[PDB]
Amino acid sequence: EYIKLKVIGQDSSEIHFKVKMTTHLKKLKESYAQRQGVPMNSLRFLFEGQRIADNHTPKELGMEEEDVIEVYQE
Amino acid sequence: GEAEERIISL
Repeated sequence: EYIKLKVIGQDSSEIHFKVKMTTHLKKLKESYAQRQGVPMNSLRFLFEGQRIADNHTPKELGMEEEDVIEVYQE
Repeated sequence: GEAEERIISL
């Protein structure tokens, strides 16, 4: 019921996250921003180019093992 | 300059 997601930043660095299919993705967003040392609202998180909301889940978005989330400046 | 693997569990 868990999958690994690769979060890729503008500098091509990666942080991977193991998440549940049903978990709201706010916690991933907050954790990634924390590790970059920037406010969460300074970033936007995309899956297949579409914005990931705080209450989106991997299941809702159709995500699969080793799928990529891209992070851009807001 | 190769980053190590980073996996965080939530």
